[PDB]
Amino acid sequence: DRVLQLKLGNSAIVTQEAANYCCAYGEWPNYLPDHEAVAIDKPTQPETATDRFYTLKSVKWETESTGWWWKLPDALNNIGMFGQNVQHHYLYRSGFLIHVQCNATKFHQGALLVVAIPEHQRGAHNTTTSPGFDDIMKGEEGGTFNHPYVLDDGTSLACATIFPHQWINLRTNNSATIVLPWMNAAPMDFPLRHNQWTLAIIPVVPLGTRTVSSMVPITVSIAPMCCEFNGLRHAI
Amino acid sequence: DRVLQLKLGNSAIVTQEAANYCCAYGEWPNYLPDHEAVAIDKPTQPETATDRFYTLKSVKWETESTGWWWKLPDALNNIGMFGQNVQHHYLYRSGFLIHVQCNATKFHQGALLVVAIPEHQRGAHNTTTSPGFDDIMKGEEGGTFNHPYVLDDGTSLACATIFPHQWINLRTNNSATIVLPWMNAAPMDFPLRHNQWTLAIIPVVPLGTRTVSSMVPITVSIAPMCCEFNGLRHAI
Amino acid sequence: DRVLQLKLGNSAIVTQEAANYCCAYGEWPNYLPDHEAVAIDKPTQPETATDRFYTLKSVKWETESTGWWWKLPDALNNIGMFGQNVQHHYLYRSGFLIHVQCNATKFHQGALLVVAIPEHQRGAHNTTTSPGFDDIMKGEEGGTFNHPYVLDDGTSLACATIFPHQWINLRTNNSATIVLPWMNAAPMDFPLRHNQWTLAIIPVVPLGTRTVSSMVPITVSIAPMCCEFNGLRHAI
Amino acid sequence: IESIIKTATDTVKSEINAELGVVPSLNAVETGASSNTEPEEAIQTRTVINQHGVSETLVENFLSRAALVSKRSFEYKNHTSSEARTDKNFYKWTINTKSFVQLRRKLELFTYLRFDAEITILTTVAVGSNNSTYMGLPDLTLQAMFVPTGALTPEKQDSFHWQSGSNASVFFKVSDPPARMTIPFMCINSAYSVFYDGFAGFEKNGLYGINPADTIGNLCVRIVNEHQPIGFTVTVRVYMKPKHIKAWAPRPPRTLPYMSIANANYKGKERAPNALNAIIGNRESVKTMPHDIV
Amino acid sequence: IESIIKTATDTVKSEINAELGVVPSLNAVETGASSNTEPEEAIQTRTVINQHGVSETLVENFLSRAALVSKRSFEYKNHTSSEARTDKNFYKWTINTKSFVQLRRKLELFTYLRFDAEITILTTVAVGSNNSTYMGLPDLTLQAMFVPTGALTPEKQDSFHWQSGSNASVFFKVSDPPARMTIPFMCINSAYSVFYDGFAGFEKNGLYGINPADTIGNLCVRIVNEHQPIGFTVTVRVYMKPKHIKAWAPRPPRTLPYMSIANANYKGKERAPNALNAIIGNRESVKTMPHDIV
Amino acid sequence: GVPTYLLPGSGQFLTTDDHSSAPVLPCFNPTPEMHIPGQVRNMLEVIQVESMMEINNTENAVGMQRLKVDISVLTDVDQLLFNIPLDIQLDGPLRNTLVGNISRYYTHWSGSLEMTFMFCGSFMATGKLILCYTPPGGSCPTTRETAMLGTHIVWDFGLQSSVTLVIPWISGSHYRMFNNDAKSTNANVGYVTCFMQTNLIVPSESSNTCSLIGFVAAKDDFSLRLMRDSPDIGQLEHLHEAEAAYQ
Amino acid sequence: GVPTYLLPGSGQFLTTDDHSSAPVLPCFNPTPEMHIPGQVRNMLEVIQVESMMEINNTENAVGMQRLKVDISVLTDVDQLLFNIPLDIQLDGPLRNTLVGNISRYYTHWSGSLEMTFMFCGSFMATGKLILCYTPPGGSCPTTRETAMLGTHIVWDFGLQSSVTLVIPWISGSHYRMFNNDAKSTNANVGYVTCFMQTNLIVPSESSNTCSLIGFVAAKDDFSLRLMRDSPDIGQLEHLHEAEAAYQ
Amino acid sequence: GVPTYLLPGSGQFLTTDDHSSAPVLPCFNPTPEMHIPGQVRNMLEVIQVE
Amino acid sequence: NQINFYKDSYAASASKQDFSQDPSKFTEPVV
Amino acid sequence: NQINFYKDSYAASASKQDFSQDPSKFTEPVV
Repeated sequence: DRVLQLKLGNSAIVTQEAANYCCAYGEWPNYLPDHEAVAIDKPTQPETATDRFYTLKSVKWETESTGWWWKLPDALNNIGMFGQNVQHHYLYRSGFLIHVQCNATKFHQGALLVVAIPEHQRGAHNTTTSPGFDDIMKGEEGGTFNHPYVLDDGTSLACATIFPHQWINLRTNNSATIVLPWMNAAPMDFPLRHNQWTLAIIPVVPLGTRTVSSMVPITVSIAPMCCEFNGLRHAI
Repeated sequence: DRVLQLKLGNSAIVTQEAANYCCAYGEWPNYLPDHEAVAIDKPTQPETATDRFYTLKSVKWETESTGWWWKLPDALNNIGMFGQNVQHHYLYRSGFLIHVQCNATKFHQGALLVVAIPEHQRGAHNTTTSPGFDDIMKGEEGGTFNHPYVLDDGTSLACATIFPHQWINLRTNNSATIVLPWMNAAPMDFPLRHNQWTLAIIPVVPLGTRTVSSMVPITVSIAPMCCEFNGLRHAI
Repeated sequence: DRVLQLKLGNSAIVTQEAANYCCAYGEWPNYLPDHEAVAIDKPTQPETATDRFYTLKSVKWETESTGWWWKLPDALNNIGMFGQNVQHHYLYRSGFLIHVQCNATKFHQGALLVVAIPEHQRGAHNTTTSPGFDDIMKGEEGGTFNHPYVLDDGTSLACATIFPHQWINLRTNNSATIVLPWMNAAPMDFPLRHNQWTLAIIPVVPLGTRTVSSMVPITVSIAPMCCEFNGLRHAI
Repeated sequence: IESIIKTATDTVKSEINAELGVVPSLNAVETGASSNTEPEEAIQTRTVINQHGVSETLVENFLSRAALVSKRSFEYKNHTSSEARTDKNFYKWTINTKSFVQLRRKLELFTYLRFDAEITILTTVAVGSNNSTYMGLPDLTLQAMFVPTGALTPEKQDSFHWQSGSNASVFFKVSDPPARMTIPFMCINSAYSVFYDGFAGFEKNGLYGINPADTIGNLCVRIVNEHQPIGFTVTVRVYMKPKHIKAWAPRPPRTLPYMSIANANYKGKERAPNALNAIIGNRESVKTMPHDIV
Repeated sequence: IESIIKTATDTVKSEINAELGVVPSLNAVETGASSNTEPEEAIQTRTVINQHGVSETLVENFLSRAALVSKRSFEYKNHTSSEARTDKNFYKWTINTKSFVQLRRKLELFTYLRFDAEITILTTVAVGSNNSTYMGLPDLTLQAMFVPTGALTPEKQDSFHWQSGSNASVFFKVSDPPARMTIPFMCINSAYSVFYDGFAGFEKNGLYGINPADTIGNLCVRIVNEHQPIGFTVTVRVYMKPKHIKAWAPRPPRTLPYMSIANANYKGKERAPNALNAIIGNRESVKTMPHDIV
Repeated sequence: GVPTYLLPGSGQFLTTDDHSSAPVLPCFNPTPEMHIPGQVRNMLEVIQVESMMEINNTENAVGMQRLKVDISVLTDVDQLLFNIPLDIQLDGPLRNTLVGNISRYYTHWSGSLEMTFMFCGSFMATGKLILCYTPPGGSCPTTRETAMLGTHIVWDFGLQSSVTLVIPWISGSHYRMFNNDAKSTNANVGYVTCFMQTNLIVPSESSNTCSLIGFVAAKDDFSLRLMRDSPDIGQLEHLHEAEAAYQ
Repeated sequence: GVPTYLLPGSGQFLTTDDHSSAPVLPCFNPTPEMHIPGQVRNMLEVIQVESMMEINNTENAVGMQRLKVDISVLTDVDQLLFNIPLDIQLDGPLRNTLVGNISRYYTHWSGSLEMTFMFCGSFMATGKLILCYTPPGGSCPTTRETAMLGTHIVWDFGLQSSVTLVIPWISGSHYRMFNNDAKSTNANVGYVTCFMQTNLIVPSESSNTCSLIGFVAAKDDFSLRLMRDSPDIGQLEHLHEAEAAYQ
Repeated sequence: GVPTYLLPGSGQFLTTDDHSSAPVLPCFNPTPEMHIPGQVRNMLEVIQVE
Repeated sequence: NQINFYKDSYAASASKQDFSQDPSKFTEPVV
Repeated sequence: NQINFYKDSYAASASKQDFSQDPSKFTEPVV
C-alpha cells in the first residue's frame, strides 16, 4: 500500500506494503523542554548513536501462537548504545519508533494487533501473587502471552485499540509502524525498573494457510526517538 | 353549516354540514425539523402516497352502542401505503387528519364526542392485570368501549373535551374534523408498538329517533399528514 | 482498480476492485419534470425508503452456466418498499442503480457481460408462441438464459455492448456498476405488466480455474434511483 | 396566543347589546370551547379591574408540591438470620410516579411532563413491636443510590454494589435535615409520558403502559450502619417534588379509584360518588337541589 | 484537534453519493479508527440538529462520582485487654484506589490520572452482637489523620502520634455531616499512574505495580473518645470523589473480576460472561440471535 | 457569611418550598426540548375549556345517561327542566369537570363560570330554553318567574344549537372558599335553573325525549389560591404493583 | 448571612455533588503538569475509537477465536454469515468494547454506531459481504432479502480490506435506555446481520476458513446520560491485599 | 443567605483548615512588631543553610 | 432570590415565573 | 456557582467545564 521510509542515525527501514504510521496520541516524540524538566543535570542526548532501529529477535508465528510482548525500555535495556546509556544513566526520557515486519505471502491469512500498552501492569492467572522479575523483565527476547485474550492483565484485548495500535492484516499490510513519544507521569524514570511502554504482537487472527507452511518471523525493530539520558552513574 | 374540503394525495373529502375543524393544540402537522430530529438516517417522506384519507370500517350506531375507538397508528398499521411504510420502517412521525362522517337525517337525535386521546393507557374493569395485545391493538376494525363513561382508563368522559375534540350533534353537524399533529415526547417512535393517538367516537347522546330506524354508519377516514418514515428495515 | 462508494437511503455499497460506472446513455436518473409529466396526480417520491440497494438472490456460477436475467421492475416488484409502492401504485417512474458483485479469487478466470437490455422482448426456441407469464415474469429469483448466445430474443449477444454494459472480467474487475435512468417511451408505465429494463449477467467467458472449485455467487443489488409513484390504488 | 398575562383579565363595561345579526352566546361546541365572554352577552357587566392570583395556579406551581411517592417501612435487624422475601435492611424501589394517588392524579392530568424530580427523603426511625422498649432512637446513616432502570441493583446490605463509583448515591442521617437531591430529567424522550399507549418491548408479550423511558430509575435505600441488637422499623418516605415543569396535552382527571401502579385499570366504589357507573354522587332527580338553602 | 465542542455534532443532509474513485466507508483499520461519518456513505441522512448531552459524559463528570474506597468495620471496646491482630479502636488504611472494584475499574480506564481526592468519610455506629442491646448510639468524635506513605503511623488509640502537629487530621462526629476533605494531588510524578509496569525499589525483590508515588498515603482513623463499657461496631466508609480530573492514555476496561488490590491478576468466572476464556456470555452460534424479537 | 444562626424554619421539610437542591449526576445534560403540541404553563389554559356537567345525577341514569339531561315534550309550560348546584369545589354536577376537579386541588377560587348547553336533539326539534343562574342567599327557584329575576338567558336552538350562560362573579369576597359546607356565604355560588320557555316541539317521527349536554368552563377572569389535596381521589390501601415495585 | 435555615438536602452525602471541600495541607503546591500524551477530557474521545466485537460468542470459540468470526467458502448463496445484537448496554458482542463497557457506566445513550469490519484473510481471498443493520420492531433477518431492506452496505474486500457500516440513529426517543430488557422499544437497537453477497472465493493454497474482525466505535454524534455503576465488574467479597492494606 | 444546606465536610475538625475563628478578647491590640533579626517566612531559608 | 450555587441548570429553583400561557390551543383549536 | 472560600486552588469545585476534546489523538493517530 503505502511505501514508508524511516531513517534515524545509521539505520533505515523501507517498507513497501505498509499503512500510515501510528504517531501515538497525535504527538511526535520530543526532548524534555526546560519548563518540563525535573533533573537539573544536563541530559546526554546521544541522538544518532541511540536513534538506531534496534532489531530484536524475531518470534516464530504459528497457528497456536498466543502472542508476544516486549517491554520498553526493557527490550532495549541491554541492546546497543541505548542499552549502554540505560545501564550508565539512572534517568532517561526516550520515545520509541515501533516497526514490526511480518513478511508473509499474498496467500497467507493472519492479523496481528500490534498494540502499545502504556504501563502494562500484567496479571498472573489463578494466583494473587504479583509477577516477579522472571515474569515481567524478560528483556530482549520478550515474553509470550499466557492469556492475550484478556491482554494478560484482566483487561480486554477487544478494547486494546484505544492504545496506539496497528494491524498486520496480511491481505494488504506486511509491516506496522507505531511512533510513541515519552509516556510517563514523571518526565524521566529509571529504565531498569520501570517499563513506560510495551509492544504486544497479538495474533487476533492466527496464521492460517493451505500452501506450504513456511516459517513466518515477527521481527520487532524499535528506534528510540528523542532519547535523553540524565544522571550519569556506573553501569547498573 | 360550514362546507369543508380536505384534499391530500389522491384523496378528497367534501362535507356540507360540518363545523370548523379541530386543528389540535393550535398547530398544523409538520415534518421533523433538523434541530428537532434524532434519527440521523434520511426520512422517507412518502407524501401523497401516504397522505390519502384511509377510510376505515364504519361501525353501526344503535341505541345501546357504548362507543368505539381506533388507536393511531394501529388503525392504519396495515392499511395502504402508510401501513406498508409502518411495517417497513421502525421509526415514524406522522400527524393525522381525522374526518368522521356520521350521515343521519334531520330528524335523527344523537351526539358523538369525537375525542382524540394522546396515549390512551386504557384500563380493564375489575382486574389489576394490564390489557394485552387483544385488548389494545385491535387494528383497523377498532375496539368497542367497555366503559366509555370513564373513558375506559379511570379518567372521565365528562372532562374529555380538553383533548382535541369535535361533536357530531346531529342537529346541525353531520361530519367532524380533527387535525392532529405529531404527539409524542419522542420525535419518532415505533408504530407497531406505540399508539401516539387514538380516536374515540363516544355517543354521549345515543341514537334516538321515532322514524324508521335506519342503519347509521360511523365512518372514520384518517389521512396521515406530514408522514415521515425512518429506519428502513424488513416488513415487521 | 477504482474504489467506488454508492450510498442511497440506508444502503451503501463499497467496492475496491471495480471500474468506472456505466451511467446509461450519459444521463443521470431524474424525477419527472413538469413539462414531461402525463399523470396529473402528485407523485409519491419515497426517496430514501425506495433508494435502498435491494440485494437479490445470488445465482451460482459454474462452467456450464449459460446466463441469468432479472427484469426491472419485475425483480423488485415484490421486494421492500419499492415493491410495496409497485403493488400500491399503477404508475411508476424509477431509474435503477445496478451493482453486480462477483467476488472471485485472483486465480479465477471468467468474464460476465452485465448488459442492461431496454425492453427485452424475449424469444422462445422452436415455437412461434409468445412467452407467457411463467417464461417472462420470474420475479426476484430471475430467469436463466435458455440461449444467451442469441440474447434469447433472436438478436446477438455479440452486439449487446451497445446496451448499457459492464464486464466482470475477473482479472482486474470484481464488481460492475450500471446506472440506468428511466427508459420508456411513456413517462410512466405499469410496473406489474411492463419491464422497462432487464439486467442480463451473461458469462461470455465461463468460470474456469484449476484451484479448488469454490462457489462463486453472482449477487445483484439494484437501488431504484429517482423513484416516483403515481396513481395510489390498492395493492395489486 | 402571545398572552403573557400575569393576573386574571379584567372585564369591561357592558351596555344593552341587542344587535341583530350577531349573537355572542350562541356558539358551536362542535368546534371547541366557546369564546363568549362576560361583557359580550347575557350580563350587563361593570368595569372591574381584576388583580387576582395567577402565579399560584401556574402549572409549575400546581405540580411543584412535594408529595409522597415511596413510603416504605422496612425492619432493621438481623435479616440475614431468617428472612425470605422481606427487605433485608435495604430496599430497591422502582421510582414510579404512580405509587400514591394524590401526586399520581396530579401528574396524570397531563400526557407529557418534562421535569426534574427534587427527591426529598424523610426517614423516620421507630422501635419495632418485638422489642417493646424504647432505649433511644439511633442516628442512622442511610444510602439512597439512584440506579438506572434495568441496571444491576444490590441484593444485600453489604452487597459491594454500594460503592457508588459511577452510580449517584446520597448519604443522610435521621438526625439531620431530610435528603434533598435533584434527579435530572433523564428520559430518553423529551418528556415523561405519564400515560403510554404502547408496550415496552418489540415482542407482543410486553407490559402495557410501562415505557422504561418514563421509568425514572431505582432508588436503592439502605442503612449504611451495620445491624443493631435492637430491631428498628425504619419508615423511609420519599417525597418527590416535580420542578421545572413543562406540561403537554392536558387530560381528564382520574375519577375512579386507582387499582394498580402499572396500569390505569379502573373499578369505582360500590356506590356513587366515584363509582364506575356514576362518578358523581346521585341526586334524587334532575329537578332536585342537594344542599338547597331552606 | 482544536475542538471545544459542547454537544453532540449534528449531521448534514446526504444525497446519493455514488462517486467513482472515492469511497468513504472503505477504510484502513491498520492505521487507526476510521473517519467515515454518517452523511459520507452507507446512509442518506437528513439534517438533524444534535443538541444532545456532553457535559455528563465528560471525563471529569465520569470520574467525579464519590464511590467507596474503604469500608472498614472495626470494633470499639477494650481492645487493649485481649486482642492480637484486630483494629484496636483505630485502623491505618493504606489509601489505595483499588479496594473496591467499581471505582477501581473507573480509574483503571486511564493509565495516568491527575486528581485531588475529595475524601468524604461517612462513619456509622452499630451495636456489636456481643452486647445484644441497643442502649442508644453514642456520638463519637473520630480523627482521620493523613500520614505520608512510609512515615510513622500510630500503633494504639492513645499512641501520642495523634497530636497532628505536622500531619493533617480531621476530627468529625457521627452525629454530623460526613467529613468532607480534599487530599491534594500529592504524587511526585505529574499524574497517578493507576497502572505501573515496574517495581518500587532498585532491588529486584520489589513489588510489581506498587509505585509509592501513586500511593496516596495512609488514613489513620481512630475514635478520639476513650472506650465505652459497651462495644460498638464502627463501620467507617471512606468514599473518594476524584476531582479536577486530568486523564491520560485511555485503556481497555477491566473485564475479568479483580483478585488482588496490589496487582492486576486475573481469574474469570467459572462460565461466561466475564470468564477467562470467554468475556462475553456465549450464544448458540454466529447465526443465532439472543433476545430476538418473536 | 461565617456568622450564621439557624432560623426556626431551618432543617424542616416544607412541601411547597422552592430552594435549589443538589444534583445527583454532576454533568447531566438532558435531552433537548422538542415542540410537543399543547404546552401547558398554567391551569387557566385547562380551566377555560368546556367539560360535561353531570346534570342528570340520578340513580336510574347509568353512565352515559348522566352526562346528558333528557328534556322531553312537556304538555304544560313553566316547569323546571333541571337545576344545577354550582359548587365547583363540592360534590355535584360541576365536580366531574375540568374546572371542578382542578379547582378541588385548591381551596379558594374566583372568576366567571361559562356554562355552554348544546342541544343534542334533531334539527326539526325546536324549543326555547331559559337558563337562570340565581345568586345565593335564597332557595333554588322551582318556578320560572322567581328564576328570571337572576341572570337569565333565553335560547332558541336554531342552527347554532348551543348557548353560553356566563355565570358572573357576584360575591362579597374576592374569592369563594371550599370549606366543606355548601350553605355558607363564601361557599354557595348560586343555582343554574333551566326551564321551558316556549316548550320543546318535536315532530312525531323525531324522538320526543330529546337530550341536552351541558358544559362548564370559565373565562380568563378565573383564579385559584390555597392549593390543597383533592378529595376526588383517595388511598385507603396500597395499590396493586406497589410492594411489587419494591419486591 | 447570619439568618440561615437548613435546607432538607443539608447534611447529606450526595455522591455526585460538586461543593468545594476543605484542604488538608493548607499550602500544598502540587507538582506542575507535564504534557503527558493523550489528554482525555471527555469519554467521546475514547468512544469513537474502534474496539473488537465478540462476534463469534460461541462455546467452542475459546479466547482468540471469539474476537474474530470464521467466514468460510460456502457452496451456496444467501446464508447468514453472522448476526450481531446491538445492545451496547446489555451483555452481547458489543459489550466487550470501548463503547459497550463505557456506555454501561450510563443508562441512557444516543448517537450513530460505526461498525468497521476488517477482512483478515489472504490477499487472493476475494468476496463481497453485505452488512445490514435492521431497525427494531421485528425479528432478526435470517435471509438477505429481508435484510437488505434496512441499512445495508455491500463491501468488496479489495485493497482497502475494511468497511464501515455506520448504524444510524433512528429512534422514537432522543436516547435509548438500558432498562435490563432487550425486547423494549427504548432499548432494542436493531440487528447487524452480515450475509454473503457473491460468496467468498479463495485459492486452494489459501485458507478456506478465512477470518473477519469486526469493531464498533461511534461518531461525534454519540452522547451519554444517567451515569450508573457498570455491571461488567462486581464485588461479592473483599479482594486479596484488602485487609492487608489495613493490617 | 437564608437557604443553607450543610456540606458533608461541615462540623468536622480538619487539622490543616484555614477558616477564620472567633476572637476571645473583642478588642485586643497585640504589642507592635519590633525588627527581630532573622525573619523566617519560608522553610527554604533554613533549608539552604549547611 | 435564587441560591442556585450548583453547576447544573436542572438543579435550580422551581421557576414559577412562566406567566406566558396560550389557552387558544385548548379552548379555540379552530381555523 | 463556585463557593470556593479556601485558599487552595485544588480545593475548588469539580470543574465540569473542560469541554475541549481532541478525539484525533486516539481515533486518527496518523500522518
